[PDB]
Amino acid sequence: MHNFIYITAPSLEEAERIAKRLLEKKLAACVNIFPIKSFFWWEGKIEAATEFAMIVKTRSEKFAEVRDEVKAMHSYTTPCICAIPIERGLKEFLDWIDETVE
Repeated sequence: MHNFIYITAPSLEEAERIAKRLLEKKLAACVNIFPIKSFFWWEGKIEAATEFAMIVKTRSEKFAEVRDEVKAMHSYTTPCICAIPIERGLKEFLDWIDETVE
């Protein structure tokens, strides 16, 4: 019913832009952002880049909208957008998420 949507962005500016858009459209309730260094295989070689990770807290049924909304404004042709399941959580906190996205 609840999940953490993990996404990476090229800069703090784009990360915050994506976060504010999801919140304004009520597709998520909270977003945590932090800098990371990435290494990935692309076109026959390992590439490294500084990026920003995002942890999007929302309802699982909102995954499709968050996914498509992010993809539409993201700099990457194929951005990382993965949903991680929440097994349990403080009721008060989870209820806040629901009232926010609903």
